[PDB]
Amino acid sequence: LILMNMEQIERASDKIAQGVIIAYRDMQLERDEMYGYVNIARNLDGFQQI
Amino acid sequence: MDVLYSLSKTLKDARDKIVEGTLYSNVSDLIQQFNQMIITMNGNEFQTGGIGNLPIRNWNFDFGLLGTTLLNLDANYVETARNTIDYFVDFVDNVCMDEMVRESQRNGIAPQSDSLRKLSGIKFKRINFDNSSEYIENWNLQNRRQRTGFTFHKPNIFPYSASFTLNRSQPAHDNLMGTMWLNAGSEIQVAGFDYSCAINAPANIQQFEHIVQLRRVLTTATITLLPDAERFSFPRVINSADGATTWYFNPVILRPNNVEVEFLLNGQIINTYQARFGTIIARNFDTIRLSFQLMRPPNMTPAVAALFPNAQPFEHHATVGLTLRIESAVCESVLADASKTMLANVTSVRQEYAIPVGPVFPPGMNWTDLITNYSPSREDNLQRVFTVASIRSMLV
Amino acid sequence: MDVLYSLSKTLKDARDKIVEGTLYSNVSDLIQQFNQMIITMNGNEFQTGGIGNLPIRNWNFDFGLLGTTLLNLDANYVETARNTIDYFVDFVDNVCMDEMVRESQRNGIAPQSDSLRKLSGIKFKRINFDNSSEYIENWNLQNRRQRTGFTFHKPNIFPYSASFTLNRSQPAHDNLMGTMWLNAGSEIQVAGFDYSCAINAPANIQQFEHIVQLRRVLTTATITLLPDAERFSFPRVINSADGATTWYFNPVILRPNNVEVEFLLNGQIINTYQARFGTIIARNFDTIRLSFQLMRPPNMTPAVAALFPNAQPFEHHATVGLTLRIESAVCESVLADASKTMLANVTSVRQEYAIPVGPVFPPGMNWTDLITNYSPSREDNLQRVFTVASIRSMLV
Amino acid sequence: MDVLYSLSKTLKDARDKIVEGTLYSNVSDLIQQFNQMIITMNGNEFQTGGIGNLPIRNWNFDFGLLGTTLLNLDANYVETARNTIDYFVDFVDNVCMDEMVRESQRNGIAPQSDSLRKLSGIKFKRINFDNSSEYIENWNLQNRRQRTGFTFHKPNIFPYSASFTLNRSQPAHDNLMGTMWLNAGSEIQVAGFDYSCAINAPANIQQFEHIVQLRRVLTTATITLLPDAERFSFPRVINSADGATTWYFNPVILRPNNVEVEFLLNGQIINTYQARFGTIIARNFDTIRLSFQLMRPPNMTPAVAALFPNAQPFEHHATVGLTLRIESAVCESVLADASKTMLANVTSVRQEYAIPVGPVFPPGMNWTDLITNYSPSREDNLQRVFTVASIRSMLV
Amino acid sequence: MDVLYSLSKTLKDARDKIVEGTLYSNVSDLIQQFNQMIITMNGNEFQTGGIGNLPIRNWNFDFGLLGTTLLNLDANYVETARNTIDYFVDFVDNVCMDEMVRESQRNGIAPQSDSLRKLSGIKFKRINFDNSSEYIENWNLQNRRQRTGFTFHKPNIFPYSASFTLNRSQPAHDNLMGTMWLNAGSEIQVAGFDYSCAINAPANIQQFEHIVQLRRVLTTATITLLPDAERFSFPRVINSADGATTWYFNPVILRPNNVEVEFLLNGQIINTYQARFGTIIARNFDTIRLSFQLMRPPNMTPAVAALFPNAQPFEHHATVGLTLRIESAVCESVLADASKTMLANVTSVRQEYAIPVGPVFPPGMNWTDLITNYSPSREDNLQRVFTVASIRSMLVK
Amino acid sequence: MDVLYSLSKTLKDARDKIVEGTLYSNVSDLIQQFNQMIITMNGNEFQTGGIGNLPIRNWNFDFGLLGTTLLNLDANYVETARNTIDYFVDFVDNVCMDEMVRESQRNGIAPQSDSLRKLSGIKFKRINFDNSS
Ligand SMILES: [Cl-]
Ligand SMILES: [Zn+2]
Ligand SMILES: [Zn+2]
Ligand SMILES: [Zn+2]
Ligand SMILES: [Zn+2]
Ligand SMILES: [Zn+2]
Repeated sequence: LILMNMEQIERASDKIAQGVIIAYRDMQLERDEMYGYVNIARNLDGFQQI
Repeated sequence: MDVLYSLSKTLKDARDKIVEGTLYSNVSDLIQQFNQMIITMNGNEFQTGGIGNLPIRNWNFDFGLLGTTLLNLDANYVETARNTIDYFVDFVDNVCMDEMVRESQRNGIAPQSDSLRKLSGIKFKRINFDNSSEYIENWNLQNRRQRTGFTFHKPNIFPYSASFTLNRSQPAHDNLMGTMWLNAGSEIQVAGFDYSCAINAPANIQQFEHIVQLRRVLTTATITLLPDAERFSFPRVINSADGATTWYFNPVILRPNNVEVEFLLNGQIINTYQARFGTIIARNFDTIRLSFQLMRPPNMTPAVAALFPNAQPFEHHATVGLTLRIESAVCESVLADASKTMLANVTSVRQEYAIPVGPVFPPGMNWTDLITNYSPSREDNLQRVFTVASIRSMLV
Repeated sequence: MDVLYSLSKTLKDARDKIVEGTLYSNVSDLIQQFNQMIITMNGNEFQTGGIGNLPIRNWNFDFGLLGTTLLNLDANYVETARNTIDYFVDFVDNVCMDEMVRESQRNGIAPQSDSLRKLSGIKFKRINFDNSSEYIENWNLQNRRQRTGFTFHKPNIFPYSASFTLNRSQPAHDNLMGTMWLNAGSEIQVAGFDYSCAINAPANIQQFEHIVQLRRVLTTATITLLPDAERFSFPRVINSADGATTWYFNPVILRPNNVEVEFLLNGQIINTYQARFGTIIARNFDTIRLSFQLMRPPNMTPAVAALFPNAQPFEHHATVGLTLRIESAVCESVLADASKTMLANVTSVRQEYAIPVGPVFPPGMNWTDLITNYSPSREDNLQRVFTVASIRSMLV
Repeated sequence: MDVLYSLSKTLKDARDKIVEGTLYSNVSDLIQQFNQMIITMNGNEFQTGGIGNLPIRNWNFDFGLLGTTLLNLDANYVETARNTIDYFVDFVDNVCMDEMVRESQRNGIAPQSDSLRKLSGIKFKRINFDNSSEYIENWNLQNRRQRTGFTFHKPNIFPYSASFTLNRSQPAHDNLMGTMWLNAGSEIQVAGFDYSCAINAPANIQQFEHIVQLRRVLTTATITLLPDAERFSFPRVINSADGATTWYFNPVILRPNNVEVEFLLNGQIINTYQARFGTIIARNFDTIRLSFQLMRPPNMTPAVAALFPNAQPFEHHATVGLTLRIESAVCESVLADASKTMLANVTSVRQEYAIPVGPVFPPGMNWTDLITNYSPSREDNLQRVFTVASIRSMLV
Repeated sequence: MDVLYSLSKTLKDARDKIVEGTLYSNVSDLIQQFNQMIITMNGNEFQTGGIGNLPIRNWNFDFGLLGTTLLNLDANYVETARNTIDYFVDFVDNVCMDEMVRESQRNGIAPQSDSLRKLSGIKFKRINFDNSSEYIENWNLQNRRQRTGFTFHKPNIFPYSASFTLNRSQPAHDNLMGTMWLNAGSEIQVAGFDYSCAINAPANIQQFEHIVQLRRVLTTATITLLPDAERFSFPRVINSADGATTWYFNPVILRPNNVEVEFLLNGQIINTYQARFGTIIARNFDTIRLSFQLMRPPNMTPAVAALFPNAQPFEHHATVGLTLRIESAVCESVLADASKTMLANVTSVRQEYAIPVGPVFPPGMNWTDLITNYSPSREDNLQRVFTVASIRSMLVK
Repeated sequence: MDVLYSLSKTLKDARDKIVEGTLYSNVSDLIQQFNQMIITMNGNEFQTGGIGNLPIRNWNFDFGLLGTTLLNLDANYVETARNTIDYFVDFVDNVCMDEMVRESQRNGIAPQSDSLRKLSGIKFKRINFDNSS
């Protein structure tokens, strides 16, 4: 139970993000109901991961 | 292929095991595997192709995990599981159909559809689990360079062929010495016919030989050998080799003599059976040589003595026949047989969606043309599509 | 049905797995399932009924649970398990036998014996677990109106019928034109005979047509087609249709001309094969139409020209054959086949206990009569008894 | 035997389930079983193969356990497992081959090879676990003397025999009354021939009887019964009983009359079918009594009336036939059949390593000679070697 | 196999590099590899050779590690290393010979000798290192079922065959039309002979065709095609197909006409060359079809016209040749070739110890028998013994 | 050319030497060369083909460096390395095929394919090592 719900519990935390994408191109800020404008990435598609 | 098989096996197990009232311990490992499958598939887009009339289909995975905390599965649990299972079954069936209708000449064993190539990525290797079916087990063993074999009840190893050879003939076709044969599927019916009944033969014996070169090696083959060929034991009007005229065949059946059945591998005799009928075992061979003799009966009762005069005209033609039925065998390669539906499934899917002819298989997946020219590229493509067809058969 | 199957599957698993010395971790889930079965059955009284000569039997369940506190199973554990297993196997055999010998026109799919109706109660659904057998899988699918599928090696789809039709006849029965056929099991042998050898037929062609209507739709069928029919290629004395007189048949086999095998679904041509014999695939059909022509050969050697004069008397009758063998097929309905034992088991149980004929099945469970008139009620009762027979054959 | 089977089954599971990326929960129980096997086999020396050309192989087991700590299996885990599995599979294959080539007149059921004798010790019983194969299940049931059951498709119960009996005959062989038959494998083709066409028989009926005594009792048998014996329906020149002369047989086939097929057990009628063709069920029998009749047609057309004169010479010989095929059956004893490969495996192994003829089996494992004289010692040795061959085919 | 190859590779590197006076920095990695080999092999018993006349040899390993404190190698260091190397080389030679003289019908690619079986265990996998030889590289690619490639100078792809076909003949054998060919090794010499010189042919053209089916597919093949066949250009007395009598062949060579080389794969045209002689490239094929015409020359000088009369007797028979030489090719299976010694080494070892005929290979390793019936089991066993032969050749040779 | 040869030779050395069970000291210099190649190639886009029937192929390098072990490489290490090696080998084969099918009357010794022209840039000279064939 804990292992299957770990990701959901961790992603619910307000004090850690799961990563950061450095894209030296100018990306529009997303419009999210929880923030207004936010530089939030839904996933990591299209970037090499370190 | 291992991943596609794992998906199908997971879905088949979920259908068979996620049932109302069952203890969770009966399904716990399966639920873990199912949730692993969901986790690995979530967030991925798939496209099953538009080849032929098979429609383009897009697949998305945003499914939740199945519960783990009940003592016994209930109706709600079964309904929730069934919703996800149906979508996964549809996706797997479409991937199997997309892979079954494609072929390649350079690398026919490698996946051909985009979905199966995507599923071969390392990110999906987590789905892989118990590979227990004969076809997937053979697939893994062959990827490991390991000796593996498919077991066939009545293997369709012989291309269909009904032909004759005339060793003695004339334009009027009335003193003919030769052989008639049907090789069909797992069955060989051969018959040597002499019109003069070996009246003027050395020692009054006429020798017949029939060689069948199998396109693949067979092992541990159970074979029935019967001393007559009912296919060539009744009067017939037969075309000539060019079809210019038609000749007459009027058999009278005698016991074949000096019957010697050799099963050979690389031109060497592996098994030899002399005057043995019933069950014989050909342990490992690529060729079957049947020698038999029409022996003129030294003594004849008047009714028999009439049928075989000293000279022409010959009205009753002395024929000696053998019948060889491969009941069971083992092959390194894949083959059609009387029990398995892989060929029928592949052909049906190719027919339903108007799949054009490719550079590998003959049109219509016709088995005679396929087995006649069983090239390595054809073998690779055919094992691939047969494994995919079995994987589809687990669910469809 | 799923509960009866679950009892049988648990008992088979216990027989196979609960062995001396085995790791308890090998059996933990099986032990939990077995103890759940014991708890559910404990305190319940069953009566397996006295239909026919089947003896009335009373079943009482007060059994202890199997232990859970070993590392490896020992002899004590195996013996304790085996006594209970023996009692349960006896009970399941008697329940299955009680159900197999029963039928009804109204709800033949529903349980008929009292014990199986009792086992359908919700207080037994906890016993239910992995439904992996083909018969139980199809049973669950059909309970949900889902696409079912049974795989048959040599399905017994054709009721036995050795008949002939004469399209040209007269009291002398010496200038006859027509067809004779044996449709038996998975084999159709048909043969069109012309006594005049189409001397006066338009274009010297005689067309023969043989339509066989399958009582259920077959899918993904692998079929062997052979040019000749060895069953109608030897001389016979055949009764007349009224049985008043016997006529004579003296075939000489010509190869059939323009052979056309059509596989049709609702009268629409699904598959068409022209002049192809080796091995074909009919993907979905319920009708087989065989068209084949006797073509008088334009050029003949003197013997052949002697066989076929311009006019009567005709002593050598030109026959063109055809053989059609369904090796493997898929049907949405249960069927007898050459490999399974459901029909034989049901018939054996009904015979051994002198079960009177009922409203649904013909006497002796005769397969020809059954499959000729395969009504929906007959299908329901047959699927029920065949699923019960498979459940029984898991243990007996 | 149970230990050898458990080793083989554990290895097959390990080959199929220990795959890269798989959840450890899919393999946990298998890993426990595998580690138990390693612990038990560690420190033990085995020797296999000193009979015929089977080479002497020495086996030493010093292997590490497989890990338990991973969440998904990775390449390292799979490689370590694969090395151990390869060694164990080689050992099991060699032990099976060593057992398959040995026989004993006294205790042929008991192990013969030294390795299987060592594995029968208590210190190996821990390896034992799920015994789910039909052959090992039958082995265990036979050990406890519970009713065993082997299901066969086309059982090879009839030793090959093509003979004839003449009830009326003369040196010229022109007025002959009698029977000729082929009893081969799973088929009985029997034909009664009267040259006078029962002109002088009482009531114009000639009675033919044929009794086949099966060497083992068959239960739940599915039988195809067809009216005609196509094997004895064409002109034939047959050696005389002493072989001093040949006689002529020009059959003309009439349908058999008053066909009565009885299936007998201990000389009592268990099943009986009167003029029934197609599929029939014989629930329990050791003898088949086929009684049929040539009934001279009371009414004939001129052709038919010409075939059968009032007195000699008789040029057309009235023959009635019967074909009986056992599609599927159940036997309490091991038998060869068309779908399995046990006999072929044992014969192939005995031929590849040049195993000298023993005191139990005929040379070459000739099935006709084996089933003709199927003695209890032969049965015990054959069940042993067939169980070993089924265990071997799980891996090899 | 990889372990045996790594042992041999380490020993060869040690023989080549552990030399007097060399900088220790030249051998540090090799010293580590050698010491890992010694550590892995120490305490292990091996037995090689119980087949034919190959003696039973027992091998025990209790060696010290080579030192690592020197900055340059001195004579004593090299001598102790050489002692260890000599023992190891003897052992590897014996293991290779033991593996080469064995064959299996079932898993011919797998090890057959007990020593190599033992070397297949996990504990020995530590020895494994650089697998750079062509044969071991192909071995590793074939284990993973990746596309293999063997480069052969003059591949021995044709079994020996010297025969003739007669299309027109009669018992006197004086008006013969047909073909004779020697297919041997990497060479096809073919010649079409018409005794009448196509006097009564349809337009004075006699078409000849020769089909050679290779038992393995060749890729990237450089092939020389020369118009004449010197092998069938001199007077011959040839047996008849039944051997009853003998016929005479008095050829006169004419240049072949409309020469067409076809290289085909699975009965499909891959390369076609028309009237091209010299070097040509067949990129991927398993069959060669050579079609060529004898064209009666319309104009003849008096000697030429006297050679070919209008009717019999024909004394000078018009023959057109072709010579085909595969110089180099690539095959996905092992093959004998002119430059390597794998077949010769395997045969030499098998003959030196009187290895009995086995169930896989011909009665003595005859290449004609092998290549004629080059079955997959034979291919697996041959690739195994050839890889072992190359490993042995790294040290013994 | 020297750079393309160096890429190919690095890949061949990686295939031959990065084998299960081998001492890390056997491959240390090779691993350093390979990781330097990864660093130099990562982030660069290449295009091959577009001549005759040679297909257009796009190559992107976003690979991680090969790790280090204490004593010996294991199976995990080999599979991880082989993924990168396989992609690079595909790329090098495609670049070679693109160069082999092109020709120029002027400057026929110079590179003709776009990928090799890019590989002649200064940034890729780091890849260059033993030119021994
Ligand atoms: Cl069958
Ligand atoms: Zn002819
Ligand atoms: Zn009538
Ligand atoms: Zn069958
Ligand atoms: Zn007699
Ligand atoms: Zn000649």
